[PDB]
Amino acid sequence: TLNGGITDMLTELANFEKNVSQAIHKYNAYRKAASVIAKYPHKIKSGAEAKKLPGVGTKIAEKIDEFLATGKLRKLEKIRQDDTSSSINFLTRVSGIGPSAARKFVDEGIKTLEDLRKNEDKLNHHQRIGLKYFGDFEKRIPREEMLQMQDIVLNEVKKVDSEYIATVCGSFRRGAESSGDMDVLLTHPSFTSESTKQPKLLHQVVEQLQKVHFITDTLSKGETKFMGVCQLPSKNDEKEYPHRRIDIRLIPKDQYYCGVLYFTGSDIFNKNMRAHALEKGFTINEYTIRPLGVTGVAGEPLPVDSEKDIFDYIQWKYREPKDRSE
DNA sequence: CCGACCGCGCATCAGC
DNA sequence: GCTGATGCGC
DNA sequence: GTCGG
Ligand SMILES: Nc1nc2c(ncn2[C@H]2C[C@H](O)[C@@H](COP(=O)(O)OP(=O)(O)O)O2)c(=O)[nH]1
Ligand SMILES: [Ca+2]
Ligand SMILES: [Ca+2]
Ligand SMILES: [Ca+2]
Ligand SMILES: [Cl-]
Ligand SMILES: [Cl-]
Ligand SMILES: [Cl-]
Ligand SMILES: [Cl-]
Ligand SMILES: [Cl-]
Ligand SMILES: [Cl-]
Ligand SMILES: [Cl-]
Ligand SMILES: [Cl-]
Ligand SMILES: [Cl-]
Ligand code: NA
Ligand code: NA
Ligand code: NA
Ligand code: NA
Repeated sequence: TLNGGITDMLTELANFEKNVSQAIHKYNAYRKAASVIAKYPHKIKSGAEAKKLPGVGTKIAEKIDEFLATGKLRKLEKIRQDDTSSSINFLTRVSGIGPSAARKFVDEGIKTLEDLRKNEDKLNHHQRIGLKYFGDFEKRIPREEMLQMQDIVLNEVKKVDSEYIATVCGSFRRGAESSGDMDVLLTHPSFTSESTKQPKLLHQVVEQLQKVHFITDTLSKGETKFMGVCQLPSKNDEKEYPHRRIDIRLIPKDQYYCGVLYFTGSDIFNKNMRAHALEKGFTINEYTIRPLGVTGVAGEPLPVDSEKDIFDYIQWKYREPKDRSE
């Protein structure tokens, strides 16, 4: 909230380029500019001041000078008044509708939540589920509920096999008072990078959580990534709990630390961390960190014993999850 | 004054 | 079936 | 849109 006006302004322009113009690199440019302004420890006074930061160029500095002088931005006033632009934006908020499908619907005259429910035969399984819980998925999750959900997941995993290990990540791990959804990192001695000694390791766990009626729906599912829906049990004659998005990612036991770093985030922290890695000569994904060659290829993975080891390779002071909250 | 931009899981489509 | 691309998501 | 090749 230090420079809250500017970073809100740029986040709004970022969404317009992603969802309407389908310019993903203009989207990423606006998120970078808003995120560096957010870490800047002063109240900004001019476009020429902001231009000194990396990722603010001539055009964004001219927009900050308009906003500080007038309290508004004209380009965002036209965007906000364009019906077609604003319909396309709203549609992408449904799980499973992106910019491509949102523009095709709007070109076909489908432009409200009522229009969607009337045209359910134009939607795939994913989009239909995202429409079903649309209001529920717009809601935050209090840390007190995340606590109960974690107790249920850890207890049932232990009943399947006591050698599984499950860890709640995402914004919860970063200490947030509320989260957007629940993210679970899972490992088992039988799935390593070297060998898969047992079948259906992820399937076995989804199944047990379905049979005690914790998981309620599947958006997508493979051998390592599950994307779906879940719900806490309610008491007699109390309002049910909102349904919630859940993601479970099975990672090889020996690559747990790269995996838990990716899964803890945030998204723009990850993006900035991997960009810095590149200018230091490495590449980071959720499995490994590797160095790059003169060709550009990645070499063999480097040993890792902790989250801190990865910050060390790229020469970063360690950051506890609560300070990765960009 | 043009050409790249973090990295990948799952579902589906074109050309073969 | 496969590549390689599009689309949507973490 | 920005930065760097
Ligand atoms: N490299 C990279 N990592 C990402 C990206 N999006 C998400 N991740 C990671 C960081 C997130 O904390 C984690 C879970 O996704 P999320 O639930 O949308 O984020 P969150 O609100 O819990 O932080 O996935 C992404 O776009 N790029
Ligand atoms: Ca998530
Ligand atoms: Ca989350
Ligand atoms: Ca995100
Ligand atoms: Cl772009
Ligand atoms: Cl307005
Ligand atoms: Cl009608
Ligand atoms: Cl809320
Ligand atoms: Cl389902
Ligand atoms: Cl399900
Ligand atoms: Cl798979
Ligand atoms: Cl890898
Ligand atoms: Cl670049
Ligand atoms: Na700059
Ligand atoms: Na309008
Ligand atoms: Na969406
Ligand atoms: Na992709």
